Amino acid sequence: EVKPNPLQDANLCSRVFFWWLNPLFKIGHKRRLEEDDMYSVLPEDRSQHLGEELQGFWDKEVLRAENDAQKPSLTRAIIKCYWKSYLVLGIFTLIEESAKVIQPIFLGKIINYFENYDPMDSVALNTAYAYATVLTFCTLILAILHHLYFYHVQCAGMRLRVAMCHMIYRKALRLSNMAMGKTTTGQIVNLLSNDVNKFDQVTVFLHFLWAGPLQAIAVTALLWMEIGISCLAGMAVLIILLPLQSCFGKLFSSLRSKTATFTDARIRTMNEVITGIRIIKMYAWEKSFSNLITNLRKKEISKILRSSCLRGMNLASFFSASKIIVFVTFTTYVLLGSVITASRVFVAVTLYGAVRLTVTLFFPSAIERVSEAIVSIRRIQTFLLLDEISQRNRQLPSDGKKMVHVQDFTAFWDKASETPTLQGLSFTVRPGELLAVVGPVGAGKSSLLSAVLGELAPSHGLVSVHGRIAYVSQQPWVFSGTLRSNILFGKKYEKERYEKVIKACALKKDLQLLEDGDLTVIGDRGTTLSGGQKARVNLARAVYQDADIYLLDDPLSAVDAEVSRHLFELCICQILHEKITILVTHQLQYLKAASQILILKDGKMVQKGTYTEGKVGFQAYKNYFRAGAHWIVFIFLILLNTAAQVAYVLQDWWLSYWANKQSMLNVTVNGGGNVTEKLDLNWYLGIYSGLTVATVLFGIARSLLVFYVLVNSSQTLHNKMFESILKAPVLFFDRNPIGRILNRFSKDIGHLDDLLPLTFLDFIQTLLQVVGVVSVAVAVIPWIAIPLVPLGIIFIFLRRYFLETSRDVKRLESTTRSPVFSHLSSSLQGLWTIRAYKAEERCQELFDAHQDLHSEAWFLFLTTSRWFAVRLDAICAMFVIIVAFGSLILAKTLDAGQVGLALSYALTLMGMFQWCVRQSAEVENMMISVERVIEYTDLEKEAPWEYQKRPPPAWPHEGVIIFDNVNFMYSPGGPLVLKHLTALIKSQEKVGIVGRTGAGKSSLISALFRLSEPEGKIWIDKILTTEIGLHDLRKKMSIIPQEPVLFTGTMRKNLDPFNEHTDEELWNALQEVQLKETIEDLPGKMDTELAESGSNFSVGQRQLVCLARAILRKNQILIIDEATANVDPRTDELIQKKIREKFAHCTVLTIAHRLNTIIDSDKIMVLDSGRLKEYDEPYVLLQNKESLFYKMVQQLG
Ligand SMILES: C[C@@H]1CC[C@@]2(OC1)O[C@H]1C[C@H]3[C@@H]4CC=C5C[C@@H](OCCC(CO)CO)CC[C@]5(C)[C@H]4CC[C@]3(C)[C@H]1[C@@H]2C
Ligand SMILES: C[C@@H]1CC[C@@]2(OC1)O[C@H]1C[C@H]3[C@@H]4CC=C5C[C@@H](OCCC(CO)CO)CC[C@]5(C)[C@H]4CC[C@]3(C)[C@H]1[C@@H]2C
Ligand SMILES: C[C@@H]1CC[C@@]2(OC1)O[C@H]1C[C@H]3[C@@H]4CC=C5C[C@@H](OCCC(CO)CO)CC[C@]5(C)[C@H]4CC[C@]3(C)[C@H]1[C@@H]2C
Ligand SMILES: C[C@@H]1CC[C@@]2(OC1)O[C@H]1C[C@H]3[C@@H]4CC=C5C[C@@H](OCCC(CO)CO)CC[C@]5(C)[C@H]4CC[C@]3(C)[C@H]1[C@@H]2C
Ligand SMILES: C[C@@H]1CC[C@@]2(OC1)O[C@H]1C[C@H]3[C@@H]4CC=C5C[C@@H](OCCC(CO)CO)CC[C@]5(C)[C@H]4CC[C@]3(C)[C@H]1[C@@H]2C
Ligand SMILES: C[C@@H]1CC[C@@]2(OC1)O[C@H]1C[C@H]3[C@@H]4CC=C5C[C@@H](OCCC(CO)CO)CC[C@]5(C)[C@H]4CC[C@]3(C)[C@H]1[C@@H]2C
Ligand SMILES: C[C@@H]1CC[C@@]2(OC1)O[C@H]1C[C@H]3[C@@H]4CC=C5C[C@@H](OCCC(CO)CO)CC[C@]5(C)[C@H]4CC[C@]3(C)[C@H]1[C@@H]2C
Ligand SMILES: C[C@@H]1CC[C@@]2(OC1)O[C@H]1C[C@H]3[C@@H]4CC=C5C[C@@H](OCCC(CO)CO)CC[C@]5(C)[C@H]4CC[C@]3(C)[C@H]1[C@@H]2C
Ligand SMILES: Nc1ncnc2c1ncn2[C@@H]1O[C@H](COP(=O)(O)OP(=O)(O)NP(=O)(O)O)[C@@H](O)[C@H]1O
Ligand SMILES: CCCCCCCCCCCCCCCC(=O)O
Ligand SMILES: [Mg+2]
Repeated sequence: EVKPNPLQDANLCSRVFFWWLNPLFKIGHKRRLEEDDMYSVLPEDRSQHLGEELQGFWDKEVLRAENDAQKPSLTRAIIKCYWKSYLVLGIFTLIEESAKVIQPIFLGKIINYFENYDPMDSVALNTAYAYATVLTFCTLILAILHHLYFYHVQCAGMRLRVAMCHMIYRKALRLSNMAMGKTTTGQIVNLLSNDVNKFDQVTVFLHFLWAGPLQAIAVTALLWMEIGISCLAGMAVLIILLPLQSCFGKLFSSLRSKTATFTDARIRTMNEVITGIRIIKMYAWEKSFSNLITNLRKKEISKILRSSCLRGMNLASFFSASKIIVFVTFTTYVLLGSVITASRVFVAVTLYGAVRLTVTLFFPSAIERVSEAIVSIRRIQTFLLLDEISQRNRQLPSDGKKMVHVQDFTAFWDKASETPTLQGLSFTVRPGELLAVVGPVGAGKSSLLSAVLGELAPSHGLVSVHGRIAYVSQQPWVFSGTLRSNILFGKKYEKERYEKVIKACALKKDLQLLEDGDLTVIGDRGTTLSGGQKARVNLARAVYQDADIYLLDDPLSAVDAEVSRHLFELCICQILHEKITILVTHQLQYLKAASQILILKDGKMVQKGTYTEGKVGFQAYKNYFRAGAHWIVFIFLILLNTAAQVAYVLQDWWLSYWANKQSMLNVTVNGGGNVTEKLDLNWYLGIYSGLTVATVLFGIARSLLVFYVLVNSSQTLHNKMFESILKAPVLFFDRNPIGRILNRFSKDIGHLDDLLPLTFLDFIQTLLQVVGVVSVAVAVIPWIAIPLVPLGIIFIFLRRYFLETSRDVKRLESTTRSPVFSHLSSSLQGLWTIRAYKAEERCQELFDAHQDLHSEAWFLFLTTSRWFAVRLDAICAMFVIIVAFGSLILAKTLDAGQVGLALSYALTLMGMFQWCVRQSAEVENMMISVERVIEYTDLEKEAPWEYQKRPPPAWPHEGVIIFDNVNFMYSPGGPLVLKHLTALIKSQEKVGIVGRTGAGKSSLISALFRLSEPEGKIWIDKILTTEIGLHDLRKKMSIIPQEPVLFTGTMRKNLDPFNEHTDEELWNALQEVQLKETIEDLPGKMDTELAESGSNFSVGQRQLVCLARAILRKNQILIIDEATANVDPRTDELIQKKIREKFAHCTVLTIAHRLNTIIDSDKIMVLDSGRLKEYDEPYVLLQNKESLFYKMVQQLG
């Protein structure tokens, strides 16, 4: 019933033109696409079939290698599998290359006809028409057959990829444990993600490995047959283009490295900025972080400027290579005494363009892709050859075999380690007896769990595992999918047993709270689940399996204790009355009701024992370029672009003019050929050389200027955004995840620094080239303007009618790439249960289904891309037809030069248009980074850091803070946390504030700190908080928070980032915190490097450095926010003593809920309804004659 692939019933014509894809677009144009408008993968392309056939090939290869005692080669298997299906595409590649080379010959023939133009000779006209028809027939063959063949090549690559992914998943299912000892799940996921991806690219260019050279050779021959030895010179510089380009890349690569580290450091520091944004804000350390990040950004910007200059030079050289080659070869041609003509020059130009495109783009990319594919295949081969677990012997006919006995088996997980890790495995569990092994984390519990051939193949001893085994992992796991699949695990829909097990597990309430029930799919990354639910579903799966050996492992620990007891009573006593029920227990009641007890000692046990014993508008472009540079520079840049394109075209135009003038000179010299007037080679050669030099210079200048202005725009935008976010209020950080901001600062800026300038420059270059070709065609033949207007218009519509669909399918592809990997990870996470249930084929089928869906997405993406390419290339071919045939129509008003030039540029148009449209789409969809960047640059700010009031230095003279009608309001439009606060705090008063749990306390401290908006009256030392700049209040305000976060870098910055305190004071402070000896032994000393967030430093040391910073602040009044809430008692008491004596002169405010912190405080503010009607002291009510103090006194002492 699933919609079959329409390609199955499509004829040859529809397949060539991708006509059958039309309905999908008609759907896509109307509504957003989904996975139900999909197309099923062809039956021969399903993951299972490719996996099976490649497994057969690989096994045959391995057997052959073992026969002759050789190392098996994965590449040999791949070749032996796919050479038959690839040689046909190679043959077609030969055909396409032959057509591409042969087209310029007919171009020369038609130009020759134009050269010998006799209007009366109709036979010449007919021959010219035939040559034009052959030329356009070859052009059409290229135009459409190339796209069909490209789709088939990409499909072959996708087939290789899907087969390799199936291979990897199957091996991972059979993969061993010394693999986990050596490799990690991350490595396997990386193999499945990146290493296999290369196979989807190499096959694109693989045939060029033989097509590239051969074609070039043929081209060379052709060129000789037209211009002789001169051609060699041109080829020479083309060959010179190969190593130097590579050389550039090497330097580029080096520069890339020197950027990345800086960038990494940059982002790392900024992570510490975003993660501890509140800490930085209340510490007034924004300036130091800003300076550090600015230095890092400046170094990175210098490096990327160098890299972009090199890249622009390379791009301009690639763009001007054709002009360089043509100029060199025809200069050598001219000084060799030969005379130029339009036919020969334009034949040489076209051949040189084609062979240069091939050699400089397809061949190097082909070589690089082949090398990458070889590397990935080597890695996959190493993974496959990795040893797997010995195949567990198939369960022999259980002739009353439900008895397990291990006779003092001794083996270790790491047999290399001769230490007796696991030994004395001597036990016997009979049918119906449950061995509730007990012991406090006695090393060896996993072995008892792994007693059913986990990793304990009997080296010396006996193992009698017989029957079906149900196993529960230490961490219960569920794969992505519906619950029904987990419960069944391939068993039949036994509805009676299903309802019995679902009611036995007491999952009815879970289903009721669940929005859909047993049909519910696993939530996003398993978020909508809990450990208790996972344990319950694992138990339900095991009980529904109805195996013989029920091997459990702490299933009832995860679920609540009482519910665990209900499940034990309902299941173990009744359901598991007659089962093999070995279970490791941590609760006494479980082994109290056990049938067999076992006290386990490390290694050998002591004894058995008994229990008793998104479309970006023009505004984005305008803002981006305005941030770029002044509009005068923009005008200069567009003028430079126009000049570069004009010179590029006028070089060939001057060649044509030379040819035409020489033709007229030859006509004149034919009558009376005795003077033999020679055209002045000095004048023409000098003009030609000047034109090509101007082309090179303008191309280089334009590339460099575009790169410079775009990188400057990126730098300015980054600086503006950083300044904006550093001035953003905390509410913005609360309303946005840290990961989101880090992603915006990392990926978008990386785009704007690496890809956006390159892509924009390439798009501008190729668009200018296309406009140049169109303008040449129009200028040579004005009438071509008449049919050009509809054509382009059609294109525009086509673009829309494609883009509105393409994005959708692109999205689909992404949304189907993620699940596959996850399944593998899940298959790796719960692999133990998979081997326990002998259900490897089920997970294999699940993986095949997932990856078949992904193959549907890939097939749709490939097909829609090819459809758009076919239509637009048909537009190009129609344009070429128009140019050539209109030229033949108006042959009475044209010369050789202009027709040659126009036809050559029309021939060039195709690939240029392809690249221009693709680059335009890339730029458009990739400017969303710029749009988000701009949105970030225009977020709401707060009060300026520095005001103009400038309160006098040492402003907290007495620290008399007065509150008057403080109605704090947290978030605009949100709830009002605090109202009418009139606290009257005097100088040198230790107030142990308390109330409203922790939310009200946090609101109060934020309001006091001006961190939020303090709606109320605050006289901090008789000065309003409003009339003080933010930073000015921030500095002289000491606070020790609950979280002592540390920043990577040097110690000295951590104690003093602004570096205004002499080292002796730092040593005195370190002595006060009793850490002088701790830093003295550190090799880095004051310049000590710190691990990620001070990992090596302990939490006690973190609070120590925090209170050392507080000491260095020397602020008269201090805030303490739950310093010793969950810290070790030794650190608790040392910190308490530090506050007691080292802060005996400061008006501290202890904002914490801890009893010890508040008892010492002389004053505690009592608030009821915000109005203190009873003007008294707490001491008259501290003797439990109130409500709250009664609670603390009774409960907590
Ligand atoms: C990539 C490089 C581009 C430049 C270059 O190498 C390859 O291109 C080659 C062409 C060679 C010349 C070809 C023919 C003649 C024959 C004779 O003069 C004509 C006599 C006349 C009688 O009727 C014809 O037979 C004298 C020698 C001369 C001029 C050659 C000299 C070397 C030249 C210039 C070579 C030069 C170094
Ligand atoms: C990538 C590389 C860039 C450099 C380069 O190759 C390709 O560019 C080529 C240009 C060649 C010269 C062109 C013309 C002639 C004249 C000829 O005789 C003329 C005599 C007299 C009456 O005929 C003239 O009025 C002798 C040979 C000479 C000087 C060539 C030498 C090789 C040169 C320098 C080649 C050089 C190695
Ligand atoms: C900043 C921008 C730089 C480019 C540009 O704008 C400004 O500068 C302009 C100069 C123009 C050229 C001036 C002279 C001629 C010669 C003539 O050829 C007749 C041959 C024969 C016929 O009988 C004579 O007897 C016509 C063509 C050509 C090359 C012009 C082409 C267009 C050009 C390149 C314009 C171009 C748009
Ligand atoms: C943008 C770039 C700069 C301009 C340019 O390239 C593009 O545009 C081209 C226009 C060309 C000229 C057009 C017409 C004539 C015909 C005839 O006029 C003899 C007059 C003389 C004797 O009677 C009077 O004393 C001789 C040739 C001449 C002047 C051309 C020369 C080359 C020129 C200047 C080219 C020049 C390099
Ligand atoms: C942007 C870059 C600036 C430098 C540059 O590239 C572009 O600018 C180009 C201009 C070229 C000259 C143009 C005209 C002539 C006159 C000719 O003789 C005339 C004789 C008689 C007419 O028949 C006089 O009435 C001899 C050659 C010469 C001087 C050219 C030499 C090369 C030059 C200098 C080129 C140079 C490499
Ligand atoms: C945005 C882009 C800026 C650059 C650019 O595109 C747009 O601006 C265009 C101006 C074009 C020239 C205009 C006129 C002519 C004369 C004509 O020759 C005789 C014609 C007729 C006489 O009877 C029939 O033969 C053909 C050649 C030439 C020089 C054009 C060359 C291409 C040029 C340089 C184009 C160039 C690529
Ligand atoms: C980017 C844009 C692409 C299009 C375009 O701009 C740039 O490219 C320019 C080239 C121009 C042509 C150059 C030479 C001539 C020869 C002249 O000879 C008159 C002889 C006699 C009989 O008419 C007079 O009575 C007639 C006019 C013509 C064909 C021009 C037409 C306009 C054209 C097509 C321009 C057009 C607007
Ligand atoms: C070279 C090839 C020629 C044929 C073709 O590919 C390229 O050209 C494409 C253009 C597409 C149409 C664009 C817009 C509309 C919108 C809406 O109707 C609006 C009607 C209204 C417009 O002014 C008044 O008429 C319904 C869909 C429709 C007609 C598209 C249908 C598919 C078409 C015909 C495509 C077709 C396969
Ligand atoms: N992968 C392994 N590599 C080496 N030794 C292993 C491995 N797995 C198990 N062992 C051996 O078995 C012990 C496993 O520790 P153990 O405390 O039994 O884990 P557990 O069964 O997960 N216990 P718990 O999670 O506390 O209920 C090790 O200390 C080794 O003696
Ligand atoms: C002359 C060749 C131009 C090719 C470069 C692409 C030009 C695109 C012109 C249309 C701009 C976008 C119009 C709306 C469609 C969209 O949202 O992409
Ligand atoms: Mg254990």
